[PDB]
Amino acid sequence: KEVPVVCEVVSEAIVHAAQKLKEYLGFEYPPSKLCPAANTLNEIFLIHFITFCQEKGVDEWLTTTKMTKHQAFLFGADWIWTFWGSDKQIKLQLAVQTLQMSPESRVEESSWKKSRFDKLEEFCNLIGEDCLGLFIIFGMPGKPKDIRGVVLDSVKSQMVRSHLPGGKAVAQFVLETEDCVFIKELLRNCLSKKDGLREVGKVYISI
Amino acid sequence: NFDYMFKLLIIGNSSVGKTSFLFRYADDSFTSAFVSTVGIDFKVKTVFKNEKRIKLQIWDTAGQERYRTITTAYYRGAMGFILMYDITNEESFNAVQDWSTQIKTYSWDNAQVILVGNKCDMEDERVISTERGQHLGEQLGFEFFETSAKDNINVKQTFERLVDIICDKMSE
Ligand SMILES: Nc1nc2c(ncn2[C@@H]2O[C@H](COP(=O)(O)OP(=O)(O)NP(=O)(O)O)[C@@H](O)[C@H]2O)c(=O)[nH]1
Ligand SMILES: [Mg+2]
Repeated sequence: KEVPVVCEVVSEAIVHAAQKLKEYLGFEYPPSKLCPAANTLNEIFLIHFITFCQEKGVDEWLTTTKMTKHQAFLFGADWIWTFWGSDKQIKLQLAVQTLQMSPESRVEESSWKKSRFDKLEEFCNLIGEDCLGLFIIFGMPGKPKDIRGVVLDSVKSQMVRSHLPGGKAVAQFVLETEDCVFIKELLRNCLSKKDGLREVGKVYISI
Repeated sequence: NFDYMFKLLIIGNSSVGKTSFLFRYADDSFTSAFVSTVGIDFKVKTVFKNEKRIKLQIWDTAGQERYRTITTAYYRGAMGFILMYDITNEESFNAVQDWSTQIKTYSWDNAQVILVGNKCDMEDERVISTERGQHLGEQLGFEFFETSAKDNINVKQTFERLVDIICDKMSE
Protein backbone atom coordinates (compact mmCIF):
# COMPACT_ATOMS: atom_id res chain seq x y z
CA LYS A 1 0.00 0.00 0.00
CA GLU A 2 1.92 2.99 -1.35
CA VAL A 3 -0.39 5.71 -0.01
CA PRO A 4 2.45 7.84 1.49
CA VAL A 5 4.48 8.05 -1.73
CA VAL A 6 1.64 9.28 -3.95
CA CYS A 7 0.38 11.56 -1.18
CA GLU A 8 3.81 13.15 -0.82
CA VAL A 9 4.42 13.43 -4.56
CA VAL A 10 1.03 14.97 -5.31
CA SER A 11 1.27 17.50 -2.48
CA GLU A 12 4.79 18.51 -3.56
CA ALA A 13 3.60 18.72 -7.18
CA ILE A 14 0.84 21.11 -6.10
CA VAL A 15 3.33 23.24 -4.18
CA HIS A 16 5.77 23.22 -7.12
CA ALA A 17 3.09 24.17 -9.66
CA ALA A 18 1.91 26.98 -7.39
CA GLN A 19 5.46 28.31 -7.14
CA LYS A 20 5.79 28.24 -10.94
CA LEU A 21 2.39 29.92 -11.32
CA LYS A 22 3.24 32.80 -8.97
CA GLU A 23 5.34 34.41 -11.73
CA TYR A 24 2.21 35.02 -13.83
CA LEU A 25 -0.13 36.16 -11.05
CA GLY A 26 -0.66 39.90 -10.71
CA PHE A 27 0.19 40.70 -14.33
CA GLU A 28 -1.69 43.78 -15.56
CA TYR A 29 -0.98 45.68 -18.79
CA PRO A 30 -3.13 48.86 -18.77
CA PRO A 31 -2.47 49.79 -22.44
CA SER A 32 -4.06 46.55 -23.74
CA LYS A 33 -5.46 44.03 -21.25
CA LEU A 34 -5.46 43.84 -17.46
CA CYS A 35 -5.53 40.04 -16.82
CA PRO A 36 -4.18 36.73 -18.08
CA ALA A 37 -7.05 34.43 -18.96
CA ALA A 38 -8.26 31.98 -16.33
CA ASN A 39 -7.69 29.14 -18.79
CA THR A 40 -4.08 30.30 -19.22
CA LEU A 41 -3.44 30.20 -15.47
CA ASN A 42 -5.11 26.80 -15.17
CA GLU A 43 -3.04 25.41 -18.04
CA ILE A 44 0.27 26.70 -16.65
CA PHE A 45 -0.51 25.16 -13.26
CA LEU A 46 -1.60 21.84 -14.77
CA ILE A 47 1.45 21.61 -17.04
CA HIS A 48 3.90 22.10 -14.18
CA PHE A 49 1.92 19.71 -11.95
CA ILE A 50 1.71 16.95 -14.56
CA THR A 51 5.38 17.23 -15.47
CA PHE A 52 6.39 16.99 -11.80
CA CYS A 53 4.26 13.86 -11.36
CA GLN A 54 5.62 12.30 -14.56
CA GLU A 55 9.21 12.85 -13.44
CA LYS A 56 8.30 11.20 -10.13
CA GLY A 57 6.59 8.25 -11.86
CA VAL A 58 3.12 8.28 -10.26
CA ASP A 59 1.07 8.19 -13.49
CA GLU A 60 -0.26 4.71 -12.63
CA TRP A 61 -1.97 6.04 -9.47
CA LEU A 62 -3.05 9.58 -10.47
CA THR A 63 -4.82 10.80 -13.60
CA THR A 64 -5.46 14.48 -14.32
CA THR A 65 -8.47 15.26 -16.52
CA LYS A 66 -8.78 18.81 -17.81
CA MET A 67 -12.42 19.66 -18.41
CA THR A 68 -13.43 20.83 -21.84
CA LYS A 69 -15.18 24.18 -22.11
CA HIS A 70 -18.56 22.43 -22.17
CA GLN A 71 -17.59 20.24 -19.21
CA ALA A 72 -16.26 23.18 -17.19
CA PHE A 73 -19.58 24.94 -17.77
CA LEU A 74 -21.76 21.92 -16.91
CA PHE A 75 -19.81 20.66 -13.90
CA GLY A 76 -18.45 23.84 -12.34
CA ALA A 77 -15.05 22.13 -12.25
CA ASP A 78 -11.90 23.03 -14.14
CA TRP A 79 -10.10 19.76 -13.64
CA ILE A 80 -10.43 16.43 -11.85
CA TRP A 81 -7.76 14.38 -10.09
CA THR A 82 -8.50 10.64 -9.96
CA PHE A 83 -6.59 8.47 -7.47
CA TRP A 84 -6.28 4.75 -8.19
CA GLY A 85 -5.63 1.96 -5.72
CA SER A 86 -3.39 -1.05 -6.29
CA ASP A 87 -6.58 -2.98 -7.18
CA LYS A 88 -6.98 -0.52 -10.12
CA GLN A 89 -10.17 0.92 -8.61
CA ILE A 90 -10.91 4.58 -7.96
CA LYS A 91 -10.30 5.58 -4.34
CA LEU A 92 -10.82 9.34 -4.55
CA GLN A 93 -11.69 12.09 -7.01
CA LEU A 94 -10.96 15.78 -6.44
CA ALA A 95 -13.09 18.09 -8.59
CA VAL A 96 -11.16 21.37 -8.64
CA GLN A 97 -12.52 24.84 -9.44
CA THR A 98 -10.19 27.85 -9.56
CA LEU A 99 -11.00 31.45 -8.55
CA GLN A 100 -9.13 34.75 -8.97
CA MET A 101 -10.27 37.28 -6.31
CA SER A 102 -7.82 39.91 -7.66
CA PRO A 103 -20.82 31.18 -21.48
CA GLU A 104 -22.33 27.97 -22.93
CA SER A 105 -23.33 29.30 -26.40
CA ARG A 106 -24.33 25.88 -27.77
CA VAL A 107 -27.44 25.35 -25.64
CA GLU A 108 -30.98 26.61 -26.15
CA GLU A 109 -33.02 28.01 -23.27
CA SER A 110 -32.74 25.75 -20.22
CA SER A 111 -32.40 26.25 -16.45
CA TRP A 112 -28.59 26.52 -16.59
CA LYS A 113 -28.42 29.92 -14.88
CA LYS A 114 -26.99 28.11 -11.84
CA SER A 115 -23.76 29.40 -10.33
CA ARG A 116 -20.41 27.63 -10.60
CA PHE A 117 -20.51 26.80 -6.88
CA ASP A 118 -23.89 25.06 -7.09
CA LYS A 119 -22.95 23.20 -10.27
CA LEU A 120 -19.82 21.86 -8.54
CA GLU A 121 -21.97 20.84 -5.57
CA GLU A 122 -24.40 19.01 -7.85
CA PHE A 123 -21.55 17.34 -9.76
CA CYS A 124 -19.99 16.04 -6.55
CA ASN A 125 -23.41 14.85 -5.38
CA LEU A 126 -23.96 12.95 -8.63
CA ILE A 127 -20.52 11.31 -8.61
CA GLY A 128 -20.91 10.10 -5.03
CA GLU A 129 -19.29 9.93 -1.62
CA ASP A 130 -15.65 9.59 -2.75
CA CYS A 131 -15.73 12.76 -4.89
CA LEU A 132 -14.67 15.98 -3.15
CA GLY A 133 -15.16 19.53 -4.35
CA LEU A 134 -12.10 21.73 -3.90
CA PHE A 135 -11.58 25.43 -4.61
CA ILE A 136 -8.15 26.84 -5.40
CA ILE A 137 -7.86 30.62 -5.19
CA PHE A 138 -5.14 32.29 -7.29
CA GLY A 139 -4.66 35.62 -5.57
CA MET A 140 -6.16 37.56 -2.68
CA PRO A 141 -7.14 41.21 -2.24
CA GLY A 142 -3.84 42.91 -1.50
CA LYS A 143 -1.93 39.64 -2.07
CA PRO A 144 -2.07 38.89 -5.81
CA LYS A 145 0.49 36.05 -5.57
CA ASP A 146 -1.15 34.27 -2.61
CA ILE A 147 -2.54 30.82 -3.51
CA ARG A 148 -5.05 29.25 -1.13
CA GLY A 149 -7.39 26.27 -0.93
CA VAL A 150 -10.82 25.47 0.50
CA VAL A 151 -12.79 22.24 0.70
CA LEU A 152 -16.43 22.52 -0.39
CA ASP A 153 -17.86 20.99 2.80
CA SER A 154 -16.14 23.62 4.96
CA VAL A 155 -17.82 26.35 2.91
CA LYS A 156 -21.14 24.54 3.41
CA SER A 157 -20.61 24.58 7.18
CA GLN A 158 -19.86 28.31 7.02
CA MET A 159 -22.96 29.17 4.96
CA VAL A 160 -25.13 27.29 7.47
CA ARG A 161 -24.63 30.19 9.90
CA SER A 162 -23.74 32.93 7.41
CA HIS A 163 -26.49 32.64 4.72
CA LEU A 164 -24.54 33.78 1.66
CA PRO A 165 -24.46 32.39 -1.89
CA GLY A 166 -21.68 29.86 -2.42
CA GLY A 167 -19.47 31.99 -4.62
CA LYS A 168 -19.29 34.90 -2.19
CA ALA A 169 -19.13 32.49 0.77
CA VAL A 170 -15.86 30.99 -0.52
CA ALA A 171 -14.28 34.47 -0.64
CA GLN A 172 -15.52 35.35 2.83
CA PHE A 173 -14.17 32.00 4.06
CA VAL A 174 -10.67 32.69 2.73
CA LEU A 175 -10.89 36.23 4.13
CA GLU A 176 -12.13 35.37 7.65
CA THR A 177 -10.44 32.00 8.31
CA GLU A 178 -6.97 32.13 9.85
CA ASP A 179 -6.62 28.46 10.81
CA CYS A 180 -5.09 26.37 8.04
CA VAL A 181 -4.09 22.84 7.09
CA PHE A 182 -1.29 21.91 4.71
CA ILE A 183 -2.18 20.12 1.48
CA LYS A 184 -0.12 17.05 2.46
CA GLU A 185 -2.15 16.34 5.61
CA LEU A 186 -5.41 16.76 3.69
CA LEU A 187 -4.17 14.35 1.02
CA ARG A 188 -3.27 11.75 3.64
CA ASN A 189 -6.61 12.09 5.43
CA CYS A 190 -8.68 11.59 2.26
CA LEU A 191 -6.79 8.49 1.02
CA SER A 192 -6.01 6.19 3.96
CA LYS A 193 -9.81 6.10 4.43
CA LYS A 194 -12.34 8.50 2.96
CA ASP A 195 -12.55 10.73 6.04
CA GLY A 196 -11.74 14.30 4.98
CA LEU A 197 -15.22 14.84 3.51
CA ARG A 198 -16.85 15.87 6.81
CA GLU A 199 -13.54 16.25 8.65
CA VAL A 200 -11.58 19.30 7.47
CA GLY A 201 -13.65 21.80 9.41
CA LYS A 202 -12.92 25.51 9.77
CA VAL A 203 -9.55 25.66 8.02
CA TYR A 204 -8.22 26.72 4.66
CA ILE A 205 -5.66 24.70 2.70
CA SER A 206 -2.21 26.26 2.81
CA ILE A 207 -0.29 25.46 -0.36
CA ASN B 1 -32.07 30.11 -37.15
CA PHE B 2 -33.11 26.51 -36.57
CA ASP B 3 -36.55 24.98 -36.94
CA TYR B 4 -36.03 22.10 -34.51
CA MET B 5 -33.56 20.98 -31.86
CA PHE B 6 -33.12 17.27 -31.15
CA LYS B 7 -31.35 16.01 -28.02
CA LEU B 8 -29.59 12.71 -28.75
CA LEU B 9 -27.60 10.59 -26.29
CA ILE B 10 -24.95 7.96 -27.03
CA ILE B 11 -24.96 5.28 -24.33
CA GLY B 12 -23.49 1.82 -23.86
CA ASN B 13 -20.64 0.08 -22.06
CA SER B 14 -17.18 1.55 -21.74
CA SER B 15 -14.84 1.04 -24.75
CA VAL B 16 -17.58 0.26 -27.30
CA GLY B 17 -16.69 3.38 -29.33
CA LYS B 18 -19.18 6.03 -28.21
CA THR B 19 -16.78 8.98 -28.16
CA SER B 20 -15.15 7.70 -31.36
CA PHE B 21 -18.59 7.44 -32.98
CA LEU B 22 -19.44 11.05 -32.13
CA PHE B 23 -15.96 12.24 -33.14
CA ARG B 24 -16.33 10.56 -36.55
CA TYR B 25 -19.80 12.00 -37.17
CA ALA B 26 -19.00 15.53 -36.00
CA ASP B 27 -15.37 16.05 -37.10
CA ASP B 28 -14.87 13.38 -39.82
CA SER B 29 -11.84 12.04 -37.94
CA PHE B 30 -10.64 9.10 -35.87
CA THR B 31 -7.98 8.43 -33.23
CA SER B 32 -6.75 5.16 -31.77
CA ALA B 33 -5.77 6.75 -28.43
CA PHE B 34 -8.40 5.45 -26.01
CA VAL B 35 -9.18 8.16 -23.44
CA SER B 36 -12.12 7.32 -21.22
CA THR B 37 -14.87 9.92 -20.87
CA VAL B 38 -15.38 11.45 -17.42
CA GLY B 39 -19.05 12.08 -16.78
CA ILE B 40 -20.56 13.34 -20.01
CA ASP B 41 -19.88 15.81 -22.81
CA PHE B 42 -21.65 17.09 -25.91
CA LYS B 43 -21.18 18.43 -29.43
CA VAL B 44 -23.63 20.15 -31.77
CA LYS B 45 -24.28 19.73 -35.48
CA THR B 46 -26.77 21.22 -37.95
CA VAL B 47 -28.58 19.10 -40.55
CA PHE B 48 -31.36 19.69 -43.08
CA LYS B 49 -34.47 17.58 -43.68
CA ASN B 50 -37.37 18.66 -45.93
CA GLU B 51 -36.05 22.24 -45.94
CA LYS B 52 -36.07 22.10 -42.15
CA ARG B 53 -32.97 23.13 -40.19
CA ILE B 54 -32.39 20.79 -37.25
CA LYS B 55 -29.81 21.40 -34.53
CA LEU B 56 -28.60 18.12 -33.05
CA GLN B 57 -27.29 18.32 -29.49
CA ILE B 58 -25.42 15.01 -29.27
CA TRP B 59 -24.40 13.96 -25.76
CA ASP B 60 -21.58 11.43 -25.28
CA THR B 61 -22.07 9.56 -22.01
CA ALA B 62 -19.55 7.73 -19.86
CA GLY B 63 -19.96 3.95 -19.87
CA GLN B 64 -18.28 3.25 -16.53
CA GLU B 65 -20.74 2.38 -13.77
CA ARG B 66 -19.27 5.09 -11.51
CA TYR B 67 -20.85 7.68 -13.84
CA ARG B 68 -24.27 5.99 -14.08
CA THR B 69 -26.07 8.48 -11.82
CA ILE B 70 -24.68 11.54 -13.59
CA THR B 71 -25.30 10.18 -17.08
CA THR B 72 -28.89 9.17 -16.32
CA ALA B 73 -29.41 12.65 -14.89
CA TYR B 74 -28.82 14.00 -18.41
CA TYR B 75 -31.36 11.69 -20.11
CA ARG B 76 -34.12 14.21 -19.37
CA GLY B 77 -35.46 15.81 -22.55
CA ALA B 78 -33.81 13.20 -24.79
CA MET B 79 -35.45 12.76 -28.17
CA GLY B 80 -33.07 10.08 -29.43
CA PHE B 81 -30.74 7.35 -28.20
CA ILE B 82 -27.92 5.42 -29.81
CA LEU B 83 -27.43 2.23 -27.80
CA MET B 84 -23.95 0.99 -28.67
CA TYR B 85 -22.29 -2.36 -28.12
CA ASP B 86 -18.98 -3.69 -29.46
CA ILE B 87 -19.28 -6.66 -31.83
CA THR B 88 -15.99 -7.99 -30.43
CA ASN B 89 -17.18 -7.78 -26.79
CA GLU B 90 -19.77 -10.23 -25.46
CA GLU B 91 -20.19 -8.31 -22.19
CA SER B 92 -21.17 -5.11 -24.01
CA PHE B 93 -23.82 -6.98 -26.00
CA ASN B 94 -25.20 -8.74 -22.92
CA ALA B 95 -25.61 -5.33 -21.25
CA VAL B 96 -27.92 -4.04 -24.01
CA GLN B 97 -31.10 -5.15 -22.23
CA ASP B 98 -30.12 -3.23 -19.09
CA TRP B 99 -29.32 -0.15 -21.17
CA SER B 100 -32.76 -0.40 -22.79
CA THR B 101 -34.55 -0.55 -19.45
CA GLN B 102 -32.51 2.47 -18.32
CA ILE B 103 -33.71 4.38 -21.39
CA LYS B 104 -37.29 3.43 -20.54
CA THR B 105 -36.78 4.37 -16.86
CA TYR B 106 -35.06 7.77 -17.04
CA SER B 107 -36.67 8.80 -20.36
CA TRP B 108 -40.23 7.54 -19.83
CA ASP B 109 -41.63 9.59 -22.72
CA ASN B 110 -41.13 7.82 -26.03
CA ALA B 111 -37.63 8.50 -27.36
CA GLN B 112 -36.50 6.78 -30.55
CA VAL B 113 -33.65 4.29 -30.19
CA ILE B 114 -31.11 2.88 -32.65
CA LEU B 115 -29.16 -0.25 -31.72
CA VAL B 116 -25.59 -0.08 -33.01
CA GLY B 117 -22.97 -2.80 -33.04
CA ASN B 118 -19.69 -0.96 -33.52
CA LYS B 119 -16.19 -2.07 -34.61
CA CYS B 120 -17.49 -4.09 -37.56
CA ASP B 121 -14.11 -3.53 -39.22
CA MET B 122 -12.75 -6.06 -36.70
CA GLU B 123 -14.11 -9.09 -38.56
CA ASP B 124 -11.46 -11.47 -37.19
CA GLU B 125 -12.40 -10.63 -33.57
CA ARG B 126 -16.19 -10.86 -34.00
CA VAL B 127 -18.12 -12.66 -31.27
CA ILE B 128 -21.62 -11.23 -31.95
CA SER B 129 -23.08 -12.11 -35.32
CA THR B 130 -25.01 -9.61 -37.41
CA GLU B 131 -28.22 -11.64 -37.23
CA ARG B 132 -27.94 -11.89 -33.44
CA GLY B 133 -27.78 -8.09 -33.32
CA GLN B 134 -30.74 -7.54 -35.62
CA HIS B 135 -32.77 -10.15 -33.75
CA LEU B 136 -32.08 -8.29 -30.50
CA GLY B 137 -33.11 -5.07 -32.24
CA GLU B 138 -36.35 -6.66 -33.43
CA GLN B 139 -36.98 -7.96 -29.90
CA LEU B 140 -36.56 -4.48 -28.42
CA GLY B 141 -38.33 -2.70 -31.28
CA PHE B 142 -35.19 -0.82 -32.36
CA GLU B 143 -33.68 -0.17 -35.75
CA PHE B 144 -30.28 -1.82 -36.10
CA PHE B 145 -26.96 -0.88 -37.68
CA GLU B 146 -23.48 -2.35 -37.70
CA THR B 147 -20.90 0.40 -37.80
CA SER B 148 -17.22 1.27 -37.73
CA ALA B 149 -16.13 4.65 -36.40
CA LYS B 150 -12.61 3.76 -37.54
CA ASP B 151 -13.59 3.06 -41.16
CA ASN B 152 -16.56 5.47 -41.17
CA ILE B 153 -19.17 2.81 -41.90
CA ASN B 154 -22.87 3.54 -41.24
CA VAL B 155 -22.17 6.50 -38.94
CA LYS B 156 -23.98 9.12 -41.02
CA GLN B 157 -26.60 6.46 -41.76
CA THR B 158 -27.25 5.87 -38.05
CA PHE B 159 -27.64 9.55 -37.23
CA GLU B 160 -29.79 10.28 -40.30
CA ARG B 161 -32.09 7.32 -39.59
CA LEU B 162 -32.47 8.61 -36.04
CA VAL B 163 -33.46 12.02 -37.40
CA ASP B 164 -35.86 10.34 -39.84
CA ILE B 165 -37.74 8.34 -37.23
CA ILE B 166 -37.82 11.28 -34.83
CA CYS B 167 -39.41 13.33 -37.62
CA ASP B 168 -41.88 10.53 -38.47
CA LYS B 169 -43.10 10.71 -34.92
CA MET B 170 -44.34 14.22 -33.94
CA SER B 171 -45.87 14.27 -37.45
CA GLU B 172 -49.42 13.41 -36.42
N1 LIG C 1 -11.39 -1.11 -34.64
C1 LIG C 1 -12.14 -0.15 -34.11
N2 LIG C 1 -11.76 0.43 -32.97
C2 LIG C 1 -12.61 1.39 -32.56
C3 LIG C 1 -13.77 1.82 -33.18
N3 LIG C 1 -14.36 2.82 -32.44
C4 LIG C 1 -13.57 2.99 -31.41
N4 LIG C 1 -12.49 2.15 -31.42
C5 LIG C 1 -11.42 2.07 -30.42
O1 LIG C 1 -11.98 1.61 -29.20
C6 LIG C 1 -11.35 2.27 -28.08
C7 LIG C 1 -12.40 2.95 -27.23
O2 LIG C 1 -12.96 4.07 -27.95
P1 LIG C 1 -13.86 5.13 -27.23
O3 LIG C 1 -14.58 5.93 -28.32
O4 LIG C 1 -13.10 5.91 -26.23
O5 LIG C 1 -14.97 4.25 -26.49
P2 LIG C 1 -15.96 4.85 -25.32
O6 LIG C 1 -17.30 4.19 -25.51
O7 LIG C 1 -16.11 6.34 -25.50
N5 LIG C 1 -15.39 4.54 -23.81
P3 LIG C 1 -16.02 5.35 -22.43
O8 LIG C 1 -17.48 4.96 -22.19
O9 LIG C 1 -15.20 4.93 -21.18
O10 LIG C 1 -15.92 6.83 -22.61
C8 LIG C 1 -10.28 3.18 -28.67
O11 LIG C 1 -9.01 2.55 -28.68
C9 LIG C 1 -10.79 3.42 -30.10
O12 LIG C 1 -9.72 3.69 -30.99
C10 LIG C 1 -14.16 1.19 -34.41
O13 LIG C 1 -15.16 1.44 -35.09
N6 LIG C 1 -13.27 0.21 -34.80
MG1 LIG D 1 -15.93 7.96 -24.04
